[PDB]
Amino acid sequence: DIEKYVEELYKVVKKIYEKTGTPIKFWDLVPDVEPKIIARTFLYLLFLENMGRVEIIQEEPFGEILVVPM
Amino acid sequence: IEKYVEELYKVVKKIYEKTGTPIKFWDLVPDVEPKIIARTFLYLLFLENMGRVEIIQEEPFGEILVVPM
Amino acid sequence: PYIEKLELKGFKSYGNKKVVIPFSKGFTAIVGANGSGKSNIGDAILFVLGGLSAKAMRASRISDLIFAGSKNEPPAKYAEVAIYFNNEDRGFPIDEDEVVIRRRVYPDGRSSYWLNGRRATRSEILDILTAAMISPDGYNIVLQGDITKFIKMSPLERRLLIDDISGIAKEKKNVFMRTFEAISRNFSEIFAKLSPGGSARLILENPEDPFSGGLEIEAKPAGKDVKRIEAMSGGEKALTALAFVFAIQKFKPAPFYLFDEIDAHLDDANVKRVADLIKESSKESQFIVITLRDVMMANADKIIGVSMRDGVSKVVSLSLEKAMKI
Amino acid sequence: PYIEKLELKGFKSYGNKKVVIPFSKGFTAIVGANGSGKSNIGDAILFVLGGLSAKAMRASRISDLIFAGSKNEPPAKYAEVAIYFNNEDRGFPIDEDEVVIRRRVYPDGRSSYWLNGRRATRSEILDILTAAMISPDGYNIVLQGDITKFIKMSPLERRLLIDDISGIKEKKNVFMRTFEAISRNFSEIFAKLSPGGSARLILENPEDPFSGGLEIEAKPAGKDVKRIEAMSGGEKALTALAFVFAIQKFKPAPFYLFDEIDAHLDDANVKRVADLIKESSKESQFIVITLRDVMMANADKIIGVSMRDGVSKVVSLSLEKAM
Repeated sequence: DIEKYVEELYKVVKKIYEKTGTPIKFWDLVPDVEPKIIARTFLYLLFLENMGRVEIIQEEPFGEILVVPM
Repeated sequence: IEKYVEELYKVVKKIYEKTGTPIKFWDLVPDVEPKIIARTFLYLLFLENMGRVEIIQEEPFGEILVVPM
Repeated sequence: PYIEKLELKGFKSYGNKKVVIPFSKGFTAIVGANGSGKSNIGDAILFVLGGLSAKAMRASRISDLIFAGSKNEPPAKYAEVAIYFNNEDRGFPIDEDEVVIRRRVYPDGRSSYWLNGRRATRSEILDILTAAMISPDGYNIVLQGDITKFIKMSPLERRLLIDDISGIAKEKKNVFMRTFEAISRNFSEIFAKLSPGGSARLILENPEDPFSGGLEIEAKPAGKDVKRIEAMSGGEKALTALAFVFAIQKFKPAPFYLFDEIDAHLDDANVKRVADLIKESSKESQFIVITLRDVMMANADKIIGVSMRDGVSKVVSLSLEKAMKI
Repeated sequence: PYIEKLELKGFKSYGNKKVVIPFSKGFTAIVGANGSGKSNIGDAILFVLGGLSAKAMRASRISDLIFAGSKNEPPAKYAEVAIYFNNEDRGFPIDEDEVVIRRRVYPDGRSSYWLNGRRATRSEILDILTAAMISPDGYNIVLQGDITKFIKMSPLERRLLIDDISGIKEKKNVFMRTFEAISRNFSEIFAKLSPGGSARLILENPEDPFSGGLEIEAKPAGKDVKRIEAMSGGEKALTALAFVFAIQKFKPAPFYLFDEIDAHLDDANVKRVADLIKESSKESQFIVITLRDVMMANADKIIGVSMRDGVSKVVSLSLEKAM
């Protein structure tokens, strides 16, 4: 379900951060390169931010998107 | 996301191109999971609406059969 | 009691040949493409229970509910709907396991009712229904667009709803408060579950003399700061209305709930949360839910597939329960 | 003209820090969870373009639009929205490649406006807007519930809408001219939105148009008519959308704002509607708030809305540059 895809994506963010100690690039978070997949990943991150699970960082409009787990 | 509906009509016009008889719903749902068995069902309903197929069921909750057109 | 099945003949978009629609004792999702006739199934239920408003069923006159013909069919001579209730729990003051109610409307606008085969008056039908906690005007029936009613309605109309759930209505104040406090807790509990991080509650305008005042809703989606339910967005309003409905059913489960796309404005996460709330509740009440959302139908015990074939609605019943065993 | 961006400060749920919301020249989908602040972006646009009805912007009174503070932020001192219009097509009677309108309201309800830096009056802003043919509340703005309106709308109200779009002896000829066009657009667009079906616009008094209303005759999936009042939510939505698009195909408005107009559409219809929005994106700008995967996956750019302790924020993504 959707309740799962979000929890998995969160674990993926946590795991990477637990090793790099630096904000994750949105790109390295999107599996396949297709509008449908990109947007779904984007959407889930938005959901995780609402949940106070992650923090999304962007310096300028349409600029690079970075993610940091809470 | 209407390709999934079109590819479903394919396997229906194929299992019928041979068998020449009404396709059992069971033989159309890939993974034995609630979410998938429900989508397969929805897509067939969509097909019937378009005029692609025709769903057959003799009694409530009975056996479902699909005949293309 | 619960609905075992519906039988439609010459009713709206369902043509002339009798159509049988089976329902799970629990959670049933009614799905299909737009314009298939899913909503009309809700109208059929409203119709058999004595609904008088043609407008509510999307018709100019009650007579317009009669199938008017299609590509391959002539107009019906009348519309008839039969509803079969399982009465094993004796919710109906009739010593039978099956209670059948049937209504038929003619072109002249007259209706004939039948109670287990014996002709009955609409009044006789309404009374028998009242006895079983069922009504065409019940809060348990939520047609498309009604969702917000449990928001836009007046605090007085709201309290009146609770008056109904409490009892015949002194010593009454005691019964009311008892009912009010439980539902209020259910409301807060459920709203929190639906809107994680938030809270909400029911408030009487006059605690000492409840009956001289109304019943208000105080929501805090954010959790700390209050928010007028009218400042909310579509999804928030839907969640608030739904939490209220479920708050009542958790206290006094109604025989069945009819929802028509109450998930139109909910996001996927909330559709899931509401679907879970429905599954858990369908253990004490029957739930018939029309939906266009995949997450919602996927959580159903049984599914009613509605499709249109030549301008005539058709149905296919699938039981995920007895389908997995294959 | 077309909206390049919006900047919010102390406006509703967006807190104090300036929030920059950019828009695609074409199709932008505004997404995010329930209660995130998505619809508030639509209210922001109603606000800058002169909106006067508190209720229309989901507020008890105008001052209610001022962010009231949160866990980490204090009550804003005022609510402000600035909208940036690309004016390369010179739609505005201003010889500048960028027109900027800004409105601010204080706790006492007093609003102040500015046009390209110089302060203007509300009337002046409306005149400049009508001049660019931008309606703050025209048929081009479809908020939640506006579809149940294009449906409940009386035949006279509906024809009056066309009178307006036509531009007011020989006036009948002008009206008929634009009506014949929009009517044709409606039939073509509806057929596409409802395969196997058709629909058309009909004048009650075709010989003397202004004496009657403008009705809709729909044959959804078949050749059998059906009062629009008798359709279900889904078909009503499509029908309203076909009408809206039939108008835009004839006279493209600078921009269209849609707030969950797909709430009652099945997935195949979300797809058809989405494709119609893209194709229309070539002549007008489309800002669409949606909760549907299908609608979102089809947009050029996406504006993601999320909260943070009662405070909204956005993140902009370009599906093109994401490839």
